[PDB]
This record gives sequence, structure tokens and C-alpha cells, in this order.
Amino acid sequence: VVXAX
Amino acid sequence: PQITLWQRPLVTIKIGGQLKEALLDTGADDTVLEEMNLPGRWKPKMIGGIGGFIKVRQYDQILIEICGHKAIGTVLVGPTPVNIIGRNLLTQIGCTLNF
Amino acid sequence: PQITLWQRPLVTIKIGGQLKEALLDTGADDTVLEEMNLPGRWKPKMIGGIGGFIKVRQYDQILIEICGHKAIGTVLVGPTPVNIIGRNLLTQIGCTLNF
Ligand SMILES: [Cl-]
Ligand SMILES: [Cl-]
Repeated sequence: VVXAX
Repeated sequence: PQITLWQRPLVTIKIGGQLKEALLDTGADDTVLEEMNLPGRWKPKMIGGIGGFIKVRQYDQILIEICGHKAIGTVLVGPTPVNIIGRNLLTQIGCTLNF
Repeated sequence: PQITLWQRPLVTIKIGGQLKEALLDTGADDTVLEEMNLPGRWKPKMIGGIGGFIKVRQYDQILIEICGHKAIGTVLVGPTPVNIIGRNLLTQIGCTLNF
């Protein structure tokens, strides 16, 4: 998993 | 404390007298928590992720304790894989990346 | 160096002779780069996050220099909005989170 702008 | 990255950087946060696990996420501008009852009015906010944009509810002035560090700021609530503490709150508790 | 999080933690990476900009993301298990041709064979993988899942090509043992330091690891390439340095390579350079 990867995380937000 | 000094946190290594061998494992996801998961910490315990206290919000609404409840304990939750959240990821310290330097790649997140904002703090996004999984669906939960928060107090007051929310305003609409769109955020981008690896998969695209989603709509979230925005709450201001939420007190959160991250490792007993008190923070007061904006918290977003929407469909997130896990609770994520973004740079808005990370800077409030004095988090820095070092190498 | 000690990076503060008032801004996005962006650094220059040198990958396969190309100089790029990437996000040091402690909320990313893996490094995901924007679309590019990397040598060696690859395997399809799906990675998720905010907004859902994207399909990426996984390349093993790629060398990346992050801020001058060398790191070897898996590198995913896909339709990512920004280049992201994940935990897999951050550990390699001795990155920690402190507060
Ligand atoms: Cl805030
Ligand atoms: Cl790896």
C-alpha cells in the first residue's frame, strides 16, 4: 500500500 | 522517540477518548481517519491518492493525542486503508525525517 | 540531513542516469515510480491506497541514489501521480522519523 496530495 | 522503517510506522492515537492505530505518513499532506463519529460540521474536500481522487468530510479543530503528544487540527474522514497522520499534524508534534 | 515536514519532503533521485524528484513517503511500503522503461524482466502487481488500486510492473534489485546515497530494492513503475520513495529504500539509507 501507498499513502494523499 | 526515533522510529525506523523496517515495519509500517504505526502509533497509537487517542481521539474522542478512544485509542486507534494510525500510520505516521510523510507522503500525506493531510490527516485521514477511517469513518468515525466526529463533533461539529464538516465541509467537503477532495483528495488524491495512488488510485485517484475521493471525497472526504473535513472537520476542524480536532484534538488528537499522538504518543501522548497533543495536536489540534484538521482531520479528514473517508475510505482509507488505515488511519494516516499527515504532515499537518506531524509538524505539530515536531516530527522530522532524518538520515 | 534532517528534513522538516512544513513542505512535501521532495528530494532528487538518480535512477538509470535520469535525475528525478521523489517524495520520501513513510506511508508507502514500496517505491513507486512514474512510467518508465527499466531494464530487466518484470512482474505485474497491484498496489492500493487512497482511491483504490493501480497495476504496476515490479522490477527487483534496481539501484537508486537518494540524495547521494545508494540503495538497492524493488521499484514499481505505474500510473502514479508522483514518484514515491517507500519504506523498502528508506530503510536502506538509514531514514528514521523522530519526535
Ligand atoms: Cl491542521
Ligand atoms: Cl525491496
